[PDB]
Amino acid sequence: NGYNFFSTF
Amino acid sequence: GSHSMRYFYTAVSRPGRGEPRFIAVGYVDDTQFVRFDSDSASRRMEPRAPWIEQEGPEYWDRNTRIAEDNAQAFRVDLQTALRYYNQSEAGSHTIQWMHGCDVGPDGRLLRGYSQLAYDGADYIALNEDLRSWTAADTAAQITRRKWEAAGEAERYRNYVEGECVEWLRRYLENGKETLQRAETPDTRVTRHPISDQKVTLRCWALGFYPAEITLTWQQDGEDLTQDTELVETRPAGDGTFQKWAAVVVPSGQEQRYTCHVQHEGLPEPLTRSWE
Amino acid sequence: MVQHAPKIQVYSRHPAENGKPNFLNCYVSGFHPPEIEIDLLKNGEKMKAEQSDLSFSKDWTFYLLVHTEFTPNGQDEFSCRVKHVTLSEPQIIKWERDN
Repeated sequence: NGYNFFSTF
Repeated sequence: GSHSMRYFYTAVSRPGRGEPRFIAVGYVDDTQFVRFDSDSASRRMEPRAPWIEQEGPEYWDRNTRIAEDNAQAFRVDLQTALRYYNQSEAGSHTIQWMHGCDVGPDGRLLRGYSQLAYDGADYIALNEDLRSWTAADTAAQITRRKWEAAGEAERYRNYVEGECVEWLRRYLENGKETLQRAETPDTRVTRHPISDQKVTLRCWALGFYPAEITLTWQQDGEDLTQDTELVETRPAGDGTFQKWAAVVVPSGQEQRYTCHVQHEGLPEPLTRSWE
Repeated sequence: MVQHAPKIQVYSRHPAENGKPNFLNCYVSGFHPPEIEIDLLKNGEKMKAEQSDLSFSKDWTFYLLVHTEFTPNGQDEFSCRVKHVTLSEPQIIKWERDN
């Protein structure tokens, strides 16, 4: 399944 | 017989014209199994394969949440980039992200990847070691240092090594009905005379999986080094693919020309002539 | 500010037989930016077709497949109109059987 991406630019 | 799991994300800002649109698509090899779209009626993750709709309600709930959470991250990611590059708030802008994992012919993890792009241009990519990043410009380097402090590299590395690979084997096994068997191409050679002297021979390859194929023209059994008229491989629209290669030959001597097809579904390369 | 002109292919799922229900595909690839208008036209008329889910290739350029049911014949004129920022005018591409 999908991957959570918490950090941003 | 390498297999892959891939997720393609697209965030598009549209100033004045409402919220940024978010699209996510899931791929096992060349088969799309899952779909998210912000503009869609059902704001949830939707099945696209026969073997994926087997999964329970919580699966769809978590995967909706995952894409929905990613939607927020890229919303502010677009807002950050406008400031990095001193861009006007008026114009539309794009962020793309492709991540995933590959398993080897034995089953063991082969590769992991996570690449990003702003406005079509490379921005930041996880290195092949799954521990370091490569930034494209000075703004991406600011992003890099922030992600290294946040341990994002370590946090994705755990996913690819653990979850990603584990789910891939699962989908492959559940999907071996469609996924683990390559569809062998239907090949034919058609003849189209342009004038009394010369005639076009077209080599058709239809209804095949996976997408990868090589069509090679030969005269007298000798290969044609230079470019031949051909099209970029296109989907049939049912999971299978299509490609043709065409050569101009003098009328009457069509027997001297053979089409050489290379495909995974074929144990040995298939040779075709005008029937 | 990176712009790629679309690449169009208009074709059928199966070899076309006159009057025999088939699927008309318009395969638009290699374009950027992502927003694009793609219509399928029967005698210049807008057909209701389902667009596939947006994706891209390894050069970051997008691809879409717009497809619908159609009945292939010589009388009717089937095409795929595409609107894009890179395009000076909407370019319409005619469908041909012996593609």
